[PDB]
Amino acid sequence: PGGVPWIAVGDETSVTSPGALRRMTSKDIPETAIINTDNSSGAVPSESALVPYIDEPLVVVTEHAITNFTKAEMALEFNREFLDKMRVLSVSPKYSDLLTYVDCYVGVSARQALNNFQKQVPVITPTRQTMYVDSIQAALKALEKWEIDLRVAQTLLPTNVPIGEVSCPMQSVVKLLDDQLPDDSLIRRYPKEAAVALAKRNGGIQWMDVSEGTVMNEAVNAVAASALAPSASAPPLEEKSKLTEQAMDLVTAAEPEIIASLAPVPAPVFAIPPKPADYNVRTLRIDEATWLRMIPKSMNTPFQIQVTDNTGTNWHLNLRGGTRVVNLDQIAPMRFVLDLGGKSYKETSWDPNGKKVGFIVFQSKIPFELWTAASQIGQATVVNYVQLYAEDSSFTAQSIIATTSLAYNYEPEQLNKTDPEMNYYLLATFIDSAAITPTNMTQPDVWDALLTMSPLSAGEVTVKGAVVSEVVPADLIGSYTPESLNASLPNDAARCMIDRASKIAEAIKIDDDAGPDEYSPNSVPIQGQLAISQLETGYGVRIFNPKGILSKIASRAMQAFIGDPSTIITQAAPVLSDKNNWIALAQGVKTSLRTKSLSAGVKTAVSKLSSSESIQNWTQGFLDKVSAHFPAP
Amino acid sequence: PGGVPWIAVGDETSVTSPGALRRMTSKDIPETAIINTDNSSGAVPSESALVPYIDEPLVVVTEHAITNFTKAEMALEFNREFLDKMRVLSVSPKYSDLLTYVDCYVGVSARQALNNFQKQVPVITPTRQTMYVDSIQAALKALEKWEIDLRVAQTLLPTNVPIGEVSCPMQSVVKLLDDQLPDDSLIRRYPKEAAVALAKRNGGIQWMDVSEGTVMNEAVNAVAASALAPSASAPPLEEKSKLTEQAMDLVTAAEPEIIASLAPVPAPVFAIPPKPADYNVRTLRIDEATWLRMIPKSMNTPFQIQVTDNTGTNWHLNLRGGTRVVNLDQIAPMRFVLDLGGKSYKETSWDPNGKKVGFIVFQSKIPFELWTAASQIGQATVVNYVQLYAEDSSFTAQSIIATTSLAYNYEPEQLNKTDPEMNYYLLATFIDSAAITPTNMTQPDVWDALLTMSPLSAGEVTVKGAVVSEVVPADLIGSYTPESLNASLPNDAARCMIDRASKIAEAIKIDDDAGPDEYSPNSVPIQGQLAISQLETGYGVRIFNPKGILSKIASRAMQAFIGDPSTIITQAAPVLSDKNNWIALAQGVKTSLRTKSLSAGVKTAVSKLSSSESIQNWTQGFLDKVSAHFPAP
Amino acid sequence: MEVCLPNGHQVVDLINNAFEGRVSIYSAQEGWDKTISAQPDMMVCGGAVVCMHCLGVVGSLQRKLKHLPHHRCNQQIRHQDYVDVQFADRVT
Amino acid sequence: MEVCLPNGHQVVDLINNAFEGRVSIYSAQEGWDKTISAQPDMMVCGGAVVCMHCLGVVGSLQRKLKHLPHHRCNQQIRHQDYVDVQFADRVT
Amino acid sequence: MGNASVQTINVTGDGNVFKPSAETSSTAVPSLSLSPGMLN
Amino acid sequence: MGNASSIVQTINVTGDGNVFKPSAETSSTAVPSLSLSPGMLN
Amino acid sequence: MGNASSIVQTINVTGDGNVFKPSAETSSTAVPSLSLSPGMLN
Repeated sequence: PGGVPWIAVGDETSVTSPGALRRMTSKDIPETAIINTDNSSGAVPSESALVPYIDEPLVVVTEHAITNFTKAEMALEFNREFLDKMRVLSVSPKYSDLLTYVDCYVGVSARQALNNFQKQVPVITPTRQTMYVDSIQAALKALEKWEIDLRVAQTLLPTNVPIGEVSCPMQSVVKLLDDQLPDDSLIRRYPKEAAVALAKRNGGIQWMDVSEGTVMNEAVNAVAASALAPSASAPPLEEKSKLTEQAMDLVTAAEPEIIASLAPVPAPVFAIPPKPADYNVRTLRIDEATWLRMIPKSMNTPFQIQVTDNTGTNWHLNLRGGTRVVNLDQIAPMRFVLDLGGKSYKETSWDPNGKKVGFIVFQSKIPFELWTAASQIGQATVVNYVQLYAEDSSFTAQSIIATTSLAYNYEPEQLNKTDPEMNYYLLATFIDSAAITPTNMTQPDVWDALLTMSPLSAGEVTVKGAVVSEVVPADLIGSYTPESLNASLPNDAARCMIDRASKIAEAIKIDDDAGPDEYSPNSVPIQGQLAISQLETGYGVRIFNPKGILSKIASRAMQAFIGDPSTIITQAAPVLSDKNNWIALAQGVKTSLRTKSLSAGVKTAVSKLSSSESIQNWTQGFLDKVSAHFPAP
Repeated sequence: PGGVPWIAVGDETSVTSPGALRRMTSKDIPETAIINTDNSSGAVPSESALVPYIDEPLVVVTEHAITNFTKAEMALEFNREFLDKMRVLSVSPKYSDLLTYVDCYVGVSARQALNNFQKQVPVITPTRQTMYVDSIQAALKALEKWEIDLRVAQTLLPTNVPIGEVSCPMQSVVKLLDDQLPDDSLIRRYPKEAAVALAKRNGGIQWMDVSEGTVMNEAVNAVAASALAPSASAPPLEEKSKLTEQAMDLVTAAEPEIIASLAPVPAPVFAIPPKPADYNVRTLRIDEATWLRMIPKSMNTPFQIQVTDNTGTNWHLNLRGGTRVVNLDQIAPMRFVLDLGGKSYKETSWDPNGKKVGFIVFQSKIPFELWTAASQIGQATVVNYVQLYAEDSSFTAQSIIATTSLAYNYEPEQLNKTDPEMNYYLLATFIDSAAITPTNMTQPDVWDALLTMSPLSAGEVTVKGAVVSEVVPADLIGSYTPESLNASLPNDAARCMIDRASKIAEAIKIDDDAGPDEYSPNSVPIQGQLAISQLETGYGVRIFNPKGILSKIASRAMQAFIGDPSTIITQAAPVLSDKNNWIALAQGVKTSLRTKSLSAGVKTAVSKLSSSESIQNWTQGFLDKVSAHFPAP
Repeated sequence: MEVCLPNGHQVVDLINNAFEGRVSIYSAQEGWDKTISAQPDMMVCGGAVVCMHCLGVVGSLQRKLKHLPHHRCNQQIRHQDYVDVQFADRVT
Repeated sequence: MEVCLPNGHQVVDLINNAFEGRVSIYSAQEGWDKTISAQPDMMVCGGAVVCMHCLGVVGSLQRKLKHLPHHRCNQQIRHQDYVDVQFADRVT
Repeated sequence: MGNASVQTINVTGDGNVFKPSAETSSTAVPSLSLSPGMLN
Repeated sequence: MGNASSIVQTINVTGDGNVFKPSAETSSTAVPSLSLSPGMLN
Repeated sequence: MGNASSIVQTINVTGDGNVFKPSAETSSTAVPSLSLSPGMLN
């Protein structure tokens, strides 16, 4: 059981209400007090004036805790000889002597304990528990360098084999250790203790008793080693179970029902930690990029404008036909970093060296395409700027701009966002304290650069460049052309779905080893859907296919999905474009994993046995060389 | 208990008596010998001449091992029918019949055993344990194809539903299976055994007994299914527990104490496996990169020098103003890779095609900035070199350089670094076996390329381009500009800090589903610090904000952190530039995770329920189609 | 087989190709040839094959098609809706 | 709220702006204007606002500032330390 | 489980039930706790 | 194991009669980890 | 988190004598997760 012990207030044989119980204390059970503790470890002081005399609470110890804390002492007992050498813990802790068994009501509350009277319940005090843990930790702190040196001694030469059996003269092995171990090793100081410890740890090392002339195995971990040992034509149970558990963990993390829902799902639930994205604004296309706006060409009359920064300094900018801006509405909190390294921006009447560039934000009520005069810009503000430097390039008689980093964080909360007609734009271009002659500068902007875009939130999701409150995962299958995917935003739902489906991909690859055109339990669910679909009557000509062809098609589709998880959202995908197939696979994966019973692939098993035999042969050859050198007497 | 059994060699037995116990062998207990084993499996030969008579050691078997090996037996027992068909293991293993119960001293060491006397202790021999494990492994090896085929049969069609009920005519299901199962399936050859096995596995497949005309659930895993099933208005306990377990593991790996220490932390402890980085030396800014040196652009007199390689051949290279080198010292072991692909390096009197470029290393006492003559170079060596090739490009009458992979490894230990006033420089430029006229080739170097650096060690860390043996994690917060971070070395402490904080970010996102501007248990720690700070006295105008505004600010800061982890080291971040806030968040996350009690968010629960209902409807529709297209008689 | 709608740039490409009069038409009576007028069944737009009866994507140019593929069609799109594009193509 | 020191390139930018004659200086009595001389409180260096009392980075150009924000300032820097830059700027 | 058309259970007969459920679900023993320290 | 010594009272590391014979069944094990989750421990 | 009682109160939230002393030994724990693997539950 578990919880705390309870006792009847006042009279006994009268416990009918929860109000008649109270928590038991060390006063009720005197042998749980400090003074009655068996001080075989010497923790409690022997002076009567230094021992506290107060009341203490009691708790119930579970059998799981008992077993684990008992097994904890085995770590100490594996190294008793060095403990005796250091004169530490001459008497073993023996956790079971610290417990007291009583009969009482067990529970966390009086109401629960009212109906849970039990007998022989072990109880302990926090002080005694802390004392026991402190003793164990003190011994572990003491054994540190000894354990390090012992592991070095075990690992300096091969002492384990994946399969089979090898042998080598112990005298030659000892000579090699004497020749190679470091000078400061405790092994040199204490040979016999190391020998005893390694005999305890490894069953392949055996020492002959001189007086009786007998040699025998003294390993104490045969039961544990049996599980690790691989039987003939079978991998270890340890490895099989661990791999299956890892695959199940991956699927549980991947969340099949979320990734296969057919109803709207909240964005905070669906979203996952995002990743930065890279773009080049100048070379994008407006039809694909829905968050870009351009001043239409043929406007062919540039106009100057003045904008003041936060401090109050005024700057001059020129706006002509072909200038692009970013629609800052419906794109969620985000951060932009711009780098112009490697460009030229050099003209006959304009030298970029020493000039300045910056981000300008416009708030206006007029659409950006209709802008033709300075009166149509509304409010504007320069939020950041930086000076440029130039250096000669590989091309003869040319110069390029050094690496730059101009940053801006767009968070909608700071902006008013109170009127539904307001339009927000972002622009990067040359800015100067003096007016710029429109003939000298002809570039519409400085957008011909590298832009790094990073989300500033994990509760918003955008689809095709616009924020949505909820997303339906089932309708994102096969609805993205490559251009749309490339031009998409960093916080798109497609990227999140790809990342989630990736985990399913590694899980399938972990638990499957099928080759080309080979059916698998993870590939047959697609085959069933294909068969039913071809049987369905509908619009279009129908051609019947055999089950073998269907199985081959399903296997190829699964292999394609494993190879590239992004195919599930790509438009016109061969077989993965169907939401029915996607849902079938997602649901079937769980059953396929859960129905396993300590099994492994046949090809995997054969390869593992062959590899283990090869490694054993290599180890035997190495030991033969070691014996050839360092000759035995 | 655990360990090995001991016998008392003398009459005196105390908890610390010297030399009183000795190992228990097979001679003391004859019925543990192989000749007295229970040969129901048939492993031990019945010929007397084939059985050896030698002494064997004994080990103690624990209850955990007993239970787990019994469960391993049940794993086999799930497929008895096919085992009967193959005539394998006619009698169950029954691990309990191989153990002998004895009263003796048990313990890993004699000192521990002297204090632990137990009764009815199960003991076994290594040979018998190996025999038992081998029998289990042989049976599991036998059941391989049957297991695979049964899993295929289960996963061919939807057999489990996330919630609710589904139904379909069993005759229709059988007809579909007969239509779609592979030719070589054992299920076709042995239908009855497959039916019985599936009835055991799944409680939804029920067969009527023709004699008595009764149907009945026959599953044996109702207890596990109950925990795996989603109850009304609640997600599965398995899923909730697993998610919390994964989050706690992520935090444990992230190691809050190290990532939030206010005291110096050793570099080997703080460091983590790094990743390569990319740069372009020509476009870098020397005021921002501290590991570059450059000849001032005023010397204005290029000079010719001669160097020799390891093989002893001689080369010529020219040094002029503006040449750039890398300060090799203070950067730790590193690997440099240079790629010239895509560049031109074309001049009127210089044709790059057919020429060679190489890495050169200089060692001198004279600082680089004062080099004006060949006498000041010191010791120079050509480490590696490659020839070049040219190919036409997109631009007309333009030939670019083919891709190159020039490599070098800087290992400081290979160099003689005893002299303090010694400088190490690395240069990349054109080399030739003949003198190069300065007028013909005017490029200072060939650093206009792509350089990839990979750290060659994981025990050293650098800050701002120089190595430090000691690091203070909390003091890196809010001390990096974007350009500084861009120019940072691959082994900078900032990158390791970001990578470590990424795990905390993932854990928070896993645990949390809060939407915009909603307070969270992972967000209130920042709110508390802000509330205390705004009341703290200092210098400047004081602004007072209520708890609602403080909570909104804290939520925005947490969302920004989850969106991008680099904000903590980015300079002038809104809220995450405060070490108090960072430490408070780091400490609060652990307590928030540890104080959970099998819980999930309301939004997550309702979304999961809706998705499960939708999947149930989809499954019902598919089963209806199957029944329609495979009519029952 | 489920189908999905085409994209905006694909529709724009369809309009362009219509106005320079090179849109490829598939009719069951005449196949892929366009010499003889017939009721269209699918068109190629933006490198994707779309079924007129549902305006859904049914294939692409990477794989050859010899007949109208078997798919779920709502059959809610009528000839009056898209006769304009065909008229423009033929006139061009 | 504590503060951190600026960076070298930021200081170089501050020097360049000072010797070119354009440095944003905020004084309590006057504000962001520089027509009337006064004791500087905060100045802009390379896009970062720095408090002159303790040379701490208190803000940036990306958000408006009307007063000196509440922060822990060690108050260990005197007007004599930075009078030279102000003199150079006004003379320029 | 097709073909092979009964003395004890008729796979192709009537009266059989195929009613998949969430409470019934479907599972076997995929993995076990076999860590060396706990096994001892 | 244990480099060089000369005592030869109970066991002789440099003597004869000892056997070094690793195999898969014997292996080598210690106490690497334990199940100490708070929920299970209670 | 105010409080007010009538006649008597066995506990006083805003009274005197209460103790707030976080410590490493005491910590703070709940039931976050349990071991419910299907094979081990059986």
